[PDB]
Amino acid sequence: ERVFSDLASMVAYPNFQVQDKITLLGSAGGDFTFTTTASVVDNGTVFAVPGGYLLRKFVGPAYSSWFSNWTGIVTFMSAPNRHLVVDTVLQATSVLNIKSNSTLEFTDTGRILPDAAVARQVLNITGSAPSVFVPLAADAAAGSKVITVAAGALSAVKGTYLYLRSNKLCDGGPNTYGVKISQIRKVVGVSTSGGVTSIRLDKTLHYNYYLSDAAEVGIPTMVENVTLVSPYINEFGYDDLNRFFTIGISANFAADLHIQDGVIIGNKRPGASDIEGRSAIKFNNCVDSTVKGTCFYNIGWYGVEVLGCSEDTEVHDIHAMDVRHAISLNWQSTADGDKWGEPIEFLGVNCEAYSTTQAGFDTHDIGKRVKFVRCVSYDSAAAGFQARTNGVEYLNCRAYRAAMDGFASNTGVAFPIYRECLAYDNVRSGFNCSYGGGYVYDCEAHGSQNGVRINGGRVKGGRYTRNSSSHIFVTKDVAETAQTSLEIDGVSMRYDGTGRAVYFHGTVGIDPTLVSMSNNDMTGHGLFWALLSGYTVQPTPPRMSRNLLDDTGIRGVATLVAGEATVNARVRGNFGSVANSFKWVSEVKLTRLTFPSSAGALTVTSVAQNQDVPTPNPDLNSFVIRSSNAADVSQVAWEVYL
Amino acid sequence: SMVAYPNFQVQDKITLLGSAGGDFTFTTTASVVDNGTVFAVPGGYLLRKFVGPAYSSWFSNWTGIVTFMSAPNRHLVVDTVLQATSVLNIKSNSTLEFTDTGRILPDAAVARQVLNITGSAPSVFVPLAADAAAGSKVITVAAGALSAVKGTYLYLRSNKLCDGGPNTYGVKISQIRKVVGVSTSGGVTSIRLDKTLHYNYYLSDAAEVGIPTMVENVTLVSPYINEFGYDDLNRFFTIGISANFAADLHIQDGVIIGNKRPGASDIEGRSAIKFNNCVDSTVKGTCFYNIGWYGVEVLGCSEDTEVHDIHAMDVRHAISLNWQSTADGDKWGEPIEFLGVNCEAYSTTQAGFDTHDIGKRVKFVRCVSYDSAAAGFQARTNGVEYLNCRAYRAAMDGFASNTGVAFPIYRECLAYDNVRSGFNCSYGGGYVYDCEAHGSQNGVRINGGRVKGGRYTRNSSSHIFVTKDVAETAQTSLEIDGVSMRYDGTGRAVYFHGTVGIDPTLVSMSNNDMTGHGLFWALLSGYTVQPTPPRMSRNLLDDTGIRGVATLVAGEATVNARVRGNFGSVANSFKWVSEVKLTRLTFPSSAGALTVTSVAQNQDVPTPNPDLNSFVIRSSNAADVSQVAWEVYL
Amino acid sequence: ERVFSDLASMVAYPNFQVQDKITLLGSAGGDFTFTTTASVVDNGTVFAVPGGYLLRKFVGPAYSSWFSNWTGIVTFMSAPNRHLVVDTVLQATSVLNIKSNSTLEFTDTGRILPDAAVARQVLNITGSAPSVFVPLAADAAAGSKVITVAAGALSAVKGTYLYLRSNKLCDGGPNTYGVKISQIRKVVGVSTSGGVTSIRLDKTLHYNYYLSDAAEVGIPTMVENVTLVSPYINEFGYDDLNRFFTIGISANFAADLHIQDGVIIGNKRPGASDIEGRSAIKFNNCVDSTVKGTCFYNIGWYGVEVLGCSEDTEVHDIHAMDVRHAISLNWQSTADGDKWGEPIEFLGVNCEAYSTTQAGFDTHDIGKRVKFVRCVSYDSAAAGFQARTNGVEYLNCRAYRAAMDGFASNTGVAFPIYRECLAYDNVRSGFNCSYGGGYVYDCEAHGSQNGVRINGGRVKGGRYTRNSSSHIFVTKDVAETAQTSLEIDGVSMRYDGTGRAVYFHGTVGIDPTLVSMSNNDMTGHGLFWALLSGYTVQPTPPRMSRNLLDDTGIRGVATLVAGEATVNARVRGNFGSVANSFKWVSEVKLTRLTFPSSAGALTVTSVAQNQDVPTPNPDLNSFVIRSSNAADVSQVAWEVYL
Ligand SMILES: CC(=O)O[C@H]1[C@H](O)[C@H](O[C@@H]2[C@@H](O)[C@H](O)O[C@H](CO)[C@H]2O)O[C@@H](C)[C@H]1O[C@@H]1OC(C(=O)O)=C[C@@H]2O[C@@](C)(C(=O)O)O[C@@H]12
Ligand SMILES: CC(=O)O[C@H]1[C@H](O)[C@H](O[C@@H]2[C@@H](O)[C@H](O)O[C@H](CO)[C@H]2O)O[C@@H](C)[C@H]1O[C@@H]1OC(C(=O)O)=C[C@@H]2O[C@@](C)(C(=O)O)O[C@@H]12
Ligand SMILES: CC(=O)O[C@H]1[C@H](O)[C@H](O[C@@H]2[C@@H](O)[C@H](O)O[C@H](CO)[C@H]2O)O[C@@H](C)[C@H]1O[C@@H]1OC(C(=O)O)=C[C@@H]2O[C@@](C)(C(=O)O)O[C@@H]12
Repeated sequence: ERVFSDLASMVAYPNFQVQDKITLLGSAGGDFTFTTTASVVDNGTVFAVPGGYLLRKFVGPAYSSWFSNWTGIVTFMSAPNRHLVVDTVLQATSVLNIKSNSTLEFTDTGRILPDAAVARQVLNITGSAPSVFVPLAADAAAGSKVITVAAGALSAVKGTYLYLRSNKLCDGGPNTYGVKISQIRKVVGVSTSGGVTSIRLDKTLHYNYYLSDAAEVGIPTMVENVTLVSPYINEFGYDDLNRFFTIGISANFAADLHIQDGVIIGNKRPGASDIEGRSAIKFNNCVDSTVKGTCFYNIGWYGVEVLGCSEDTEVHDIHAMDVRHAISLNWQSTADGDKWGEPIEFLGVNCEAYSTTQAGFDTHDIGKRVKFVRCVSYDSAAAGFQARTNGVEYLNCRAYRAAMDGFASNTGVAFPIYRECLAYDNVRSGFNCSYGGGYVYDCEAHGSQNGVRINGGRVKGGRYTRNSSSHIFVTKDVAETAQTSLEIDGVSMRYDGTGRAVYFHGTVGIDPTLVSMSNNDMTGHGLFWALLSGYTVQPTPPRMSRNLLDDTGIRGVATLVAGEATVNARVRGNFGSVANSFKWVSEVKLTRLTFPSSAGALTVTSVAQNQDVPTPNPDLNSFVIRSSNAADVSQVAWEVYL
Repeated sequence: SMVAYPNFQVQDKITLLGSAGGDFTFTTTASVVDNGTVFAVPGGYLLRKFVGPAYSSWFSNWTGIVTFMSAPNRHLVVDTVLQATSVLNIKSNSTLEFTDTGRILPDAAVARQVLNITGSAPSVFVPLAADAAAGSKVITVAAGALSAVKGTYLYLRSNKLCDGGPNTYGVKISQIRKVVGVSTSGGVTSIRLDKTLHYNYYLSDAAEVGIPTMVENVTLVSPYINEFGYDDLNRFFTIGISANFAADLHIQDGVIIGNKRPGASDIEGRSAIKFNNCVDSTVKGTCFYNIGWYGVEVLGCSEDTEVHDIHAMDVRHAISLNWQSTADGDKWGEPIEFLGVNCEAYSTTQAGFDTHDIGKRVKFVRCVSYDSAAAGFQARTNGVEYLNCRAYRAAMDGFASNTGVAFPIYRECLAYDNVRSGFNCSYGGGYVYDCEAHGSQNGVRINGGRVKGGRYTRNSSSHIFVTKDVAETAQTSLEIDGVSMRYDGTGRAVYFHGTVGIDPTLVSMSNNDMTGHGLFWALLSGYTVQPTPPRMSRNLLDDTGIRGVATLVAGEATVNARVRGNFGSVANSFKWVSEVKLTRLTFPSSAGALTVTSVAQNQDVPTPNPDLNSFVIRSSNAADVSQVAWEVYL
Repeated sequence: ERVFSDLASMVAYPNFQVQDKITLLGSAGGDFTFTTTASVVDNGTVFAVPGGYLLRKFVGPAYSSWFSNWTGIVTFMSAPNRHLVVDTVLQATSVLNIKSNSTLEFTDTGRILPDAAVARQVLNITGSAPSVFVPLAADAAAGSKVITVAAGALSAVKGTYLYLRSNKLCDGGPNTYGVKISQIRKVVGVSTSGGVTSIRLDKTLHYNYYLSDAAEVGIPTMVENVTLVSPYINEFGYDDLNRFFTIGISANFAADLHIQDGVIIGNKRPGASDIEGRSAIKFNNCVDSTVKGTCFYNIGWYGVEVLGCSEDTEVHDIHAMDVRHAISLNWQSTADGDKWGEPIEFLGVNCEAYSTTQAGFDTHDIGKRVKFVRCVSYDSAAAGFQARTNGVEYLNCRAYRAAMDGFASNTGVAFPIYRECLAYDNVRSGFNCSYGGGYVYDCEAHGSQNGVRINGGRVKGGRYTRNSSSHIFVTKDVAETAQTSLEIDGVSMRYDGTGRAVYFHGTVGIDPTLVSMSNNDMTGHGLFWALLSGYTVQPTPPRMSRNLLDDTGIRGVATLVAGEATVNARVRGNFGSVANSFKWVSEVKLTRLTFPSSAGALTVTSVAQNQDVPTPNPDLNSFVIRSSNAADVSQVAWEVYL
C-alpha cells in the first residue's frame, strides 16, 4: 500500500518491493508494478526508481496524458505493437516514428502541434529499399504468380515482402524522366527444386521482368499494419505563431497503412504561395494503403501525394481546401540518378477540392490503372482534373469554375476517358483532350468558351450548353500534334443563343473530313452550325448522318403533279466558296406513300433559301421533289435532316 | 453513503463499491455535480479517476447523464438501458457511443425530442462591403464590423431567392463557411473562406454576414433510440436526433424505432434524424423503423451532407430534402451538395427518396425503393441526378418529377412493376439515359427531353408515352434514340397523347429496336386531325424478310419482304412507310436511278401474313437488269 | 484488503467473504468480488474458489489476456451480450461460438491460431431453422407487407424473426437442383381480428407465397447483432506447421453480422488444389450482413460464400489471393433431400481477386438482384467473372489475363448485363455471353482471341482492339442454343493490324440477318470487316446502316457532265458468291449542291476496286454517279459509308 500525490515523490521511494500495491495521484495517475527487470523508460508507462522500474498496470491503449513529455511519447512509439491514444495537446520537438502493428488514435481534443522553431516532418512511417539485389533465375512475364532465384541467394520468408526491379521503363505514361520499373510483393509460398527457389507471390507481376533488363529482387524493410485514427496535426491560428511543418505524415515502404479522418492544417500561410515538397500526406512505395475522410487546409504542396511503386492505394471522402493539388500521383526526378517505381492501381472516390492553386486532382507522367470516381473540384486556379499519364479514367466527376479547363490532359498524354463527367462554368473548356486524343462519353459541359477541345477520339452522347465559341472545338495543343479520327455521335449541342455546334481549327491543320457527325441534336444553329478559322481553301466537310438542325418545317407530305412539287420547309445549305465555310445541304429523306403507275425515281432539287432583309424567314425556304417520270402523281413523305 | 463522509482530504485514495463503483479524488475546487463523475460531499467534491471514456453505468440517473453531456469535450459510452425524462443535448468535440446492449428509451410521460445538437444563428449581421460573386474565396466587411476568428464560422445571407428549384415559398439564400484567413487594409477586412460561395452575394440584395455559434465535431456511434415493443408501452418521441447549426456531425449505424405505431398514420415533423443548417455532416448505416415522418430530413443551408447505407422501413420518406414555410416570415437556406448512396427503403407511405422544391447538386447513387405507396423517387427541385437507382412496385411511378420541376437526370436506373410508370418526367422534361422500365402501364411518361438507350418491356399501354401532366405544360423536342422497345405481347412502342396537345413532329426516333410491333408501333388518342409523324431514321421494325437481293427484269422487280405502312386518313393514326435502303450490286450499262413503289400488304383472313407483303423496285431505265440489295427499316 | 501475488494463491484462499476487497497483482491481474451465486467459470472473468466464485470487476470490454486458456474464451463467448478484445495470440482447440449482441475485436497482435491436430471451424455464428411451421392462412403475393396465420397458431413477437417457405422453386436462375423458396423477415407489427393474426413485416415478400404451394412460416432462432472487428485467423508460415482449418467464419441464421477488415489465411497449402467446402467466410441464411475490407490468402474454397436465403448481403473492399472464387453465391445440392433459399439483393463493391483457381467472382444457378460494382479480377485460371444466375449486373468491373473469358455466363444462363466493364488480355474472350444472350453496354475488350462472344442481345457503344480473330464473334456455346436478334450499334471496332470486326459462325447455325449493325467505327478493315466460317451456301448479310469503313476518300463533290461523273473514292464491296463471304457494297449518300434545269434522279453504278498484288491501292478505287437526265450537270456531294 504505497500512495503518492505526485510523480517526484513516487520515483524517489527506495523501498519498492515486487508485491507492493503502488498508486500515483494527479493528471498522469494510475497503478504501478515494481520490477528489477531492465525496462525501457519513457516516463509514461515505465519510470526509473531506486533498485528498479515502475511499470504502469493497464490493458487496452496507452494515453498521452500518462507521459511527462514529448520525448517519452517518441520513446514509447519507437517499439512495435503500440496502441497510443492522444488525449492531450502535444507539442512536438522532433519527428514521431511509428513502427509495425501500431495504432495512433486521437480523441476530439488530442493534437500534435508542430515545432514553431524548425519546420520538420510530424509523423513518419519509414521502411527502406533493399541494400542488395539478386538476379532472377529466369524471365518472369507479366501475370507471373511465381518468381525464381538461385537456391540460397535470397532469404525469402512467408508473410514478408520482396522488391523487384529492372531497367525496363515505367510504361503508364510518357515518363519523361525515364523512371524504371519496380513492384513490392508479399511472399506467400516457397519451394526449391533443382537448385532453384520458386517464390509464390500474393499478387501477380504487372510488367515483364526479364533478364535482358537486368531483372532482380531484394528484401526491403517494410513497416506494416499502422493505423492512424483521426490524426489532428496543427491547429487554426498556427500562422500567427509561425508554426509550420514540412510533410505531415510521410510513409516510405509501408504496407497496410490506413489513415482515417483527422485534420491536417497549415504548412504554408493561408492563401500563400506553394512550397515544393510540403505535402500533407505522402505515400512513397506503399502498398494496400489508404486515406479515408481526412480534411486538409492551407497546404503548401499536395494533400495526398502518391509516388514510387505505390500499389492498391485508395483515397476516399477527403476534403481539401487551399492546397496545390488535393491528390497528386507523382513522378521522380532522375536529374541526380536512376529512380524506380510508378503508382499502380489507384482509386480516388468521393473527394472534394476547393481553391487549389494548381489542378484539383492530378497525375504526373507515370502511373497505371488510375481512376477517379465521383470527385469534385471547385474554383481551381488551373484545371479541375489533370491527367499526365495515359488512359486515366474518370467516372461521374464534376468540375466547377476552373480558371482553365474542367478536365484536361497535357503535352504528349494519350486518351483520358471521361464517363458521365460534368463541367460547369470552367473558363476555357469543360474537357481539353486536344493533346493526344480523348474519349468523352455522355459528358456535359456548360458555361465555357468551348465545351470540349479535342484533336481525335470520340464524343458520344452528352449535352452541351452556354459555350460562347462552340460546343465542340476540333483543335490541337500545338500544330505538330497529330489529328486522328473523331466521332461525334448522339451529342446534344443545340443552339441556345451562344456558340456554334462545332469549330474546325484550320490554323493548326484540322481536316474536317477526319470528323464524322451522326445523330446529333444541333437544333437552332441554322446556317451557323459550324465555325471555321485559318483555312486557305474551302475544306471538305465531315461525313454527316441524320443530325437534327431544325424543329419546324421538317416533316410533311407533298403530292406530285406532272412529276414535281415545291415544298416549303426548313431545308438548308451553303453553296458558296468562302474559305472558312463548308459547302453542304440538308439530307432530305423521301418515301413514297401512294403508288400510281407513273411512279419514278425521286430527287431533291431547286433548294431555295429566303433572304428577306433585314432578317431571313426560313419557313419560306423551299425545295423541289422531282420524279424521273414526268407523269408522276405520287404522294411523297419528306423528312429534313442534316 | 460516500457523499456523507465528513472528513475527506486531498491526499486520500477513495473507493466506491457497487454498479457505479470506482476510485475517487477529493477536491475543494468548484465542480459540476452529475452523480457519476462528480459527487458533492461535505466541504467539497469527489471526482472519479479515469482515462478514456465515461460510462453510463457510472451515473445514478438520466439527469446526471444530461448534466455530463451539457459540456463540450465529452466521450460517453452508453453501456446500460437509459430511461429518458428530458432531452439529451450534445455539445462540441463530443462522442456518444453505444455498446451492443446500451439504449435510450424515450420519456413515456411526455413525447419529446431525444437527442439535440444545437448551435445558434448569429445575433447580429453586418453588410458585405462589396459584391461577392459565385466562386468568391474571400468576402469583405468594414474594418472593425466584426471579429472573424480563424477556425470559426460565418453565416452569409441575402434577399436573393434560392435557385435550386421552383422555390414556391420564396426561401432566401444562405450559406455557412469557415474562416481560414483574415487581413485588414485600408478600412476593409478581407476574410478568406474554406469553401467558395455558390451564389452571387450582392449589396443590392442586402448581402450580409454574421457569426453563428456552431456545435462542431460530434460523433454518434450506434445510437439505439427506443426498442421493439415500444407501442405496447405507448412510448413514442417526436424527433429522434435534431441538429441545427452543426458542423462535422457524423452518425454511424444504430437503430431508431417507433415515433408512430407500426403501419400507423404519419405525424407532421416527426423525423428520425433532422439536419437543419448542418455542414460536412453524415448518416452512415443507420436503420429506421416505424417513423411518423422522414428517416433523414435535410433542410436549411445544409451543405456537403451525405447519407450512406441506411435501411428505412415503414416511414414517410426514407430521405427528404425539405423546404421551409415562409407563411410567418422570411426563411433562409436550401441544401447544397447532397449525396444519398446505397440506401434502401421499404413500404414508405410517400416517396421513398424525396426532395421538396429547393436544393442544389442533389445526387442519389445506387439507392433502392420497394413498395412505396407513392413514387419510389420524387424530385421537386431541378436537375436531380440518379445513378444506377432502382424502384420496385411503387403504387404510382418508379421515378417522378412533379408540377413545375425541370429535367431530372436518370442514368442506368431500373424500374420494375411500378403500377403507373417507370419514369414520369412529364411535368417539365427529363433526361432518361440507358434506363429500363418493366411491368408498368407505360415505361416512360415524358413531355420533352431525351430517352437514349435502355430497354423497356411488359408495359401494358406503351413503352414510351409522350404526354404532359396538364395540357398547359409546354411540349419541347423529344429525342428517342437507341432504345430497345420491342413487342413482347404487351403495349405499343410509343403513345402520342393528342388529348393534351402533343405534336408528334417534335419527336425524333432514330436507331430504336421496335421489332415485332408491325403496324401497331404507335398508339394515338385525342387527335381530331391526322397528325404528321415524328422524324424516323433507321429503326428496326421486323427481324425476318428484311434483307435480300433482287434482280431487275426490264427495269423492275417485285420483292416479297416485311415492308410496312399505313396510308389511311384516320385521325388517331400516322401515314408512314418503311425506309427501304437500296444498293446496286451489278453494273450493267442500263443502270438507272432506283425507287420503291407498289407497297402491298397481305390481308389473310384469320391472320395476315407479312412474309407475303411486297414492294417493287423500279429503275428510271426501262432496260435495267441490275442486281439490287434491299434492306428494310422504319 | 486481500491482495494476492499469483492466481494459484488467490483461488486456493479458503476464507473469502462478500465484503472482501480482493486484488490480483501481475499477470491477468485486477480487482475481484466474491459471490456464492452459481457463476459460469471461465478462468478470466469468473474463477471457482472455496465456497463460491470470484468475479472480475470491470467496465468496457473484456480482454483475452485475462484468461488462463482457450477453453475459457469459448466459455465466455458462449453467452450473448459479450464484448471481448483479443489482445493475445490464442491457440484454438475447439470452435469458438459467438452469440447475439456480441463484439469480438482484435488488436494488432491478437490472433486465433487454428489447431494443427484437427482441421475444424474457427468462428461459428449459428442460429437454427424453425422447429415447427404453420400454414399461411391466405395467399401472400410478392410485395405483401403482411402475412396471415390462424389466431393462436404461432406467437409472433415484435422485433423477432420469421422464416417463410413454400414448394415454389427459386426463380433467380436455371435452378437445376430445384431449390425451393424461403425468406427471413422481422416482425414489426401484430394484430388479431376474426380468428386471423396479421403479422406486419420489416420488408416485403419477394415471391408469391401460395397455399397451393404449401406456403408456411416458422420462428427461427437467429443470432443477431454480431460485430467482428479485424479478425486475424491463422498466420503466414502455417503450412510449415501443417496448421489448417475448414471454414474460418461460418454463419447460419444470423442477422446484422458485420465483419470489418482482418486477415484469414491458410486452410490449404499455398497454390495447392481446391478443397471442397473450405471457405473463409460462409453466410448461410443471413440477413443484413456484410464483409468489408477483409483480406484472404491461400483458401481451399471461396473467400466469401453466400447461400440459402441470404438477403441484403454486401461485400466491400476485399482482397483475395489464391482462392477458388473470391466471392461465390451458391446453390444447395438436393441429392439427399429438399433445400430452400437463394440469395436476394447482393452487392460486391471495390473487391480485388488475384490468382483464383476458378472464376474470380461467381454465382451458381440461383440468386436474385446480384450486382458487382468496380470489382477487379487478375490472372484467374478460369473466368474473371462467372454468372450462372439470370440477369447479373456488372458496373465498371475489370478483368485481366483470365485463362478463359474476362466475363462469362454459362450453359442455360440468360442475359448478364455489363456496363462500362473493361477486359484486358483475357486469353479467349473479353465477354462470353454466347450461352443465352447478353447486354454489353459501353464495354471494352483488348488482347483476346475475340472481344465479345455473343448469340443474341446487344453490343452498344464501347471499344475493341487487339483481338486476334475478331472484335465481335456471333456464335453459340452449342448449336442447339437459340440465336436471337443482335444489335451492334455505336461500337468502335477498328482495324489495328489484328482481327476482323465481326465473325459470323455458320458452323453453329448463325443467320447473319438476325444481326443489325448501325453507326459502328470499322475503319481500316477494308474488304475484310467480316469473317465467316462453316457456311455451305452464301448467307445474306446483316442490315447495315451508316457505319464507317474508311477514313480517306470518303467525302467530296463531283460535277456531272452529260449526266455522269467518275469519282475516285474508297468505295468498297464484294460481288462474289463464295459461301464464307457476304455480297455487299458501300452506302453512298448523294446530295445535290447545284440546281440546273437538267437535274435528275441520282444513282451509284460502276464500282471499281483496285486489286494490285501484293498491295491493293484504295486511292485508285472509283464509282460513277449517274443521273436519270442525260443532260444533268449538277454538282453532287458524296459520302461513303458501310
Ligand atoms: C522523395 C522526393 O524527392 O520527393 C520530392 C517531392 O515528390 C517533390 O517533387 C517535386 C514534384 O512534386 C514536382 O512536381 O516535380 C519536381 C521535379 O520536376 C519534384 O521536385 O518535391 C521535392 C522537393 C521532393 O520533396 C522532398 O521529399 C522529402 C521526403 O522526405 O520525401 C523531403 C523534403 O522536404 C522538403 C519540403 C524540402 O526539404 O524541401 O521537400 C521534400
Ligand atoms: C420484381 C419482380 O418480382 O418481377 C417479376 C415480375 O413481376 C414477373 O413475375 C412473374 C409473374 O409475371 C408470373 O405471372 O408469376 C410468376 C411466378 O409467381 C412471377 O415470377 O416476372 C418475373 C420474371 C419477375 O420479373 C423479373 O424480376 C426481376 C427482379 O429483380 O425481381 C428482374 C427481372 O428483369 C426482367 C425485366 C428480365 O430481364 O426478364 O424481368 C424481371
Ligand atoms: C451447407 C453445405 O452443404 O455446404 C456445402 C458447401 O456449400 C459446398 O457445396 C458445394 C458447392 O460449393 C459446389 O459448387 O457444388 C457442390 C454440389 O455440386 C456442393 O457440394 O461444399 C459442400 C461440401 C458443403 O460444405 C460443407 O458445409 C459445412 C457447413 O458447416 O456448412 C461444413 C463442411 O465442412 C467441409 C469442409 C467438409 O466437411 O468437408 O465442407 C463443409
